[PDB]
Amino acid sequence: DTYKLILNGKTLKGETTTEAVDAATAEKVFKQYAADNGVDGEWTYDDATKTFTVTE
Repeated sequence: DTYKLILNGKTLKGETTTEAVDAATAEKVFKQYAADNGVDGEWTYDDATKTFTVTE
């Protein structure tokens, strides 16, 4: 299924999607995506919308 990441960093902001079999797999692309762009913050997830949010 399609999972989405709401990114709210200091220098980078936006939204990205990915295809994953479950939430766990989607978190571990999205929580590499954060690392990739030097984004370190607090995380939330919404199973109903399959949406991750990372905020710096």
